[PDB]
Amino acid sequence: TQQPIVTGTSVISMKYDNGVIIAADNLGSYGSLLRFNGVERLIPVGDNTVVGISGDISDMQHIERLLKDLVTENAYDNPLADAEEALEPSYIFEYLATVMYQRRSKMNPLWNAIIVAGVQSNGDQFLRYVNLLGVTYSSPTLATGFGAHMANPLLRKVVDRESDIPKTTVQVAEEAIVNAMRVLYYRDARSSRNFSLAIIDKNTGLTFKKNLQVENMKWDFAKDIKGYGTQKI
Amino acid sequence: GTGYDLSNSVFSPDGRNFQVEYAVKAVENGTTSIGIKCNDGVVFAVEKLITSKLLVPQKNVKIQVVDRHIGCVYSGLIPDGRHLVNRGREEAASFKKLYKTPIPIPAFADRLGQYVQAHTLYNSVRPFGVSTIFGGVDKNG
Repeated sequence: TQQPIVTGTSVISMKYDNGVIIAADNLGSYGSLLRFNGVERLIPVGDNTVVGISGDISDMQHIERLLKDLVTENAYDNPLADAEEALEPSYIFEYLATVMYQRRSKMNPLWNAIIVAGVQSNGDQFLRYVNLLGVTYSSPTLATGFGAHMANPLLRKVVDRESDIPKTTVQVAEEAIVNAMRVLYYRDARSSRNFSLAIIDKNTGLTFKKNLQVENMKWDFAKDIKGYGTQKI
Repeated sequence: GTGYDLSNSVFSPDGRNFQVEYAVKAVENGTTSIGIKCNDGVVFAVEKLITSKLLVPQKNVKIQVVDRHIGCVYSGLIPDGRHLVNRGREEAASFKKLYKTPIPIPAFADRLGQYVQAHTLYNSVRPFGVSTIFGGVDKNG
C-alpha cells in the first residue's frame, strides 16, 4: 500500500480503420506543482506496440524497465525475434495485466492506469486498458483518469460503435485526438501544453511524434468577461 | 597413494585437479569454435556437424547472445554450455538493474569465471564440460 508522488495525467487513445492512435502530455506533476516537463509517457515496445502510462511516475519508470527487459528476453535463443516470434501487442498486454493484478493482490500496487495500443501480426488493431487494481477492458476509444471523463465523450462521437472504425481515417482520428488534448489543456489543472502522439498503422508502421503543442486555442472572449455578476467594468 | 581423480575438489600429490582435466577431455572432443577480435568488434564462428540429412538446416543455432551486446559460443557438452549462458544472462541482468549500464565485457568475463571456478571447489558438483569463447563491444571497445 502506497500513495503516488510524481504523477502523469490523462492518456487518451482510439482506433481508426488501419491502426490506432495514442497520446499523453509530457508533464510529471508533484501535487499541484507542475514539477517536471520533459516526461515521456508513451513507451514504444518494438514497433507494433506503444504503451501509454499515467499515475505514479516512479512506478512508470519501473514498468519501462520491465518492458525493455521483455524485449531483451524475447530475443534469447529466438532466431525469429523480429519475425514470426517477435513481441505482439497482446503478449505485452497480458504480461502487464498479469503483473498489475499480482501486485494489487499482494497489497502493493504499481499505482498506474495503462493503455496498450498497437497492431497484431495479422493486421488487427489492439487496444486494451489495465490499472493498479488489475481491472481490464477494451473499447473503440480508451482514456485514463481525467481523459475518461472529457476525451471519451469526444472520441466516441467519431467511433461510437464497431462499424465506425473502418469509416474513420488516420486524419479524422488524429484530429479528434489532437482536439481532445486541447480540451484537456483547458480544463485539467494537472495538464501540460506539450505532449507526444503515436500512430500504429498496419501499413505505415509506427509514427512517433514528440514535442507537439496545443495550438488554435480560443481565449479572446476572455476580454469580455468582467466581474462575476453585477460588476460592469 | 592413488584415486585422487575420483572426487572433484581433490588435489593430487602434484597439485592438480584431475576431474577438471577430465572435463577438458570432453571439451577437446567437441566441435571446433572460434572468436576473432577485429578493430571495432568481434566475430564468432562455429562448426555444426551434419549428423544426418534429417537435421533441419540452419535450425539448430549454437551461438548464444547474452543481453543485447554479448555473444557466446562453446565446445564440449552443449547442455553445460547453455547452463553457463543462463547464468550469464542472470548475472548481466542483475548488474544492469543496479548500475543501469549494460555489463562491460570485462566484468561479464569475471562473472562467468568466478561461477565456473566455483564448480571446482566442491565434490558435490561437477566441473563444466565446455570452453567458451565470448565477447562484445562496450564503453571501451
